[PDB]
Amino acid sequence: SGFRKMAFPSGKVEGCMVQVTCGTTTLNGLWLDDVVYCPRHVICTSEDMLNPNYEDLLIRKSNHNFLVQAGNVQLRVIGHSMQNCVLKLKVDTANPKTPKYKFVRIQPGQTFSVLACYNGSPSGVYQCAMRPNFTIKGSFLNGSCGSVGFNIDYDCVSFCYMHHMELPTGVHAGTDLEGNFYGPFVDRQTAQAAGTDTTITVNVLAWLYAAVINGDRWFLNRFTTTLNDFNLVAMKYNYEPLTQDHVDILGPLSAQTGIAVLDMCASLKELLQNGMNGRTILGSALLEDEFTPFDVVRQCSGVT
Amino acid sequence: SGFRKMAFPSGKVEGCMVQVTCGTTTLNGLWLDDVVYCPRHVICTSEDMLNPNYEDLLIRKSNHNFLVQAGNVQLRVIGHSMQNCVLKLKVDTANPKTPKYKFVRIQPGQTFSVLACYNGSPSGVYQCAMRPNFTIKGSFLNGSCGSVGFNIDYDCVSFCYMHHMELPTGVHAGTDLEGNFYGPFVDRQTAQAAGTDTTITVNVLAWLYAAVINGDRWFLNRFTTTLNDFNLVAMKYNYEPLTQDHVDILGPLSAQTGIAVLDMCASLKELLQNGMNGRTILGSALLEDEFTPFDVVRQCS
Ligand SMILES: [Mg+2]
Ligand SMILES: [Mg+2]
Repeated sequence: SGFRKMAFPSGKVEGCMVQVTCGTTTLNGLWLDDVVYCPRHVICTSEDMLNPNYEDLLIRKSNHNFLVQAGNVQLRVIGHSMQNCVLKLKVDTANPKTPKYKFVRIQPGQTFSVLACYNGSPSGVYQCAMRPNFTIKGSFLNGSCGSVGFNIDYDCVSFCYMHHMELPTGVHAGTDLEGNFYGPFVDRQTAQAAGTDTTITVNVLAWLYAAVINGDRWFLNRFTTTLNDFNLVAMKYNYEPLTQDHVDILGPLSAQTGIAVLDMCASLKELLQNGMNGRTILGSALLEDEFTPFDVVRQCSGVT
Repeated sequence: SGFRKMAFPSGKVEGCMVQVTCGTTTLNGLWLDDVVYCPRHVICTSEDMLNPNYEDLLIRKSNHNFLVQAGNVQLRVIGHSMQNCVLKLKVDTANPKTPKYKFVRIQPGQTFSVLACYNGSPSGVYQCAMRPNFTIKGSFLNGSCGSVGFNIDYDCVSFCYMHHMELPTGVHAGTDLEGNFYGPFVDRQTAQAAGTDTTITVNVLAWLYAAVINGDRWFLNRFTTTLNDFNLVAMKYNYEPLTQDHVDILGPLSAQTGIAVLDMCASLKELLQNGMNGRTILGSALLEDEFTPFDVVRQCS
């Protein structure tokens, strides 16, 4: 028993981290096969950051302007190109530690592990949820840019995120591995803010199931509700609307505990109106929304 | 910006995880050089759990009774000895992925990462602290015995914990890598109870210093306290007493923020008295005790 915010083992990703230098700017890169991926803002200076022309800045830059460091070994850049907001550096040698991988674009509410790096060296790992406003509440200091987010399916690593910048409120913004931003952000040094965040409702429900599986059952009641009744209450408290897709996804948890999703929604509806009244759930005084139903099943219902 | 509970990258440890089998029991082992370390209870059957005579069980075993598997490769056991509650299986092939390592015995309040494994295969990594009652609030299912706890300092992996059992209250007990248990626990199925868990005070103080560094000042007050008066109040809230050692340890954070340890102690005293009042500190509605003074400096500098 027990329940923790668990990250995927990072070993397959650690062997892909490199340091990328251009001028007085050092950030992290992802070395897969003979290509190194990093944020395109590495070619920028303090001047060409307020209004940068990346198209103009890349044509004047040459291969020798990129210092790629894989641990102690130096990698010779034999080409470069841009794909949206990511820079692709073609290198002379293929990464022997390249795992089985794929580039995936995740949806808000989904979770992933982040390997936080500084100068190409992995220093920490933590579990994340993509917020409904398209930001991530991570922990990043300067030099973390180009740190990646991933999920492990079986032997296949799926890269879903690359860090680009921090927003003034402390939240973080980035792209998928094809350079497409998550959210209405630009990779320019300008005033930009995230939209209003909302609670990922289906994730809170999965967590209430994990609590029931671990012996915390005080919030259960005899009552049931409907999707229409629940959503009207949820929208008032800044919660994501619950769809029938969300209900079907909670199925294996509903079957294993003996508490139907609509039965559990009445407990959640009761917690939103009345509060937690001095009590905790899984050692938390706030409703947790950074565990998906799959995370709960993988951690509890199954060994892996 | 941002404050997250972070674990160490588990890569160096993943390459050391193996699967050990004795009879019908399968658990995890730690493969370093030509030795596989694992919980000694792997040699027990159903009727051996209440009162096992390990010396008796081990003498009846030969090397070919232990099946060691590193992925798809079978490892040949050429020797076996017991050291406290850990079994040491000498194998013929040394681990090429052996990192630079040390075995360290930690004290309550110290944090470490746990690589949870099943059938010699890594499943997940998480960060936790050694509770003052010598248990860990981990996340383990059946078959996770042999999963290890570690810290990484530069290129060096410090192995500090090996998982042996879950206590009836849901908490976890284990040994250091020399087989000595943390706490008054034994590897027997008899009724064992962990002492009362208390809050790690020095860790909550370090976390209040991190909140001040990240801008949060709402909980500060114009009061200062004596160490004796603080401990008299804290004991009533199930908080560990603070010692002069804890005060010296907090020195760098005190000098960095300009807030004396006993002045931050008086703010903690008021938080215990009033509650959060709806407010949060570093995104939390409870006082956090699983970040050490060393972890706060490492993440906020
Ligand atoms: Mg109900
Ligand atoms: Mg004060």
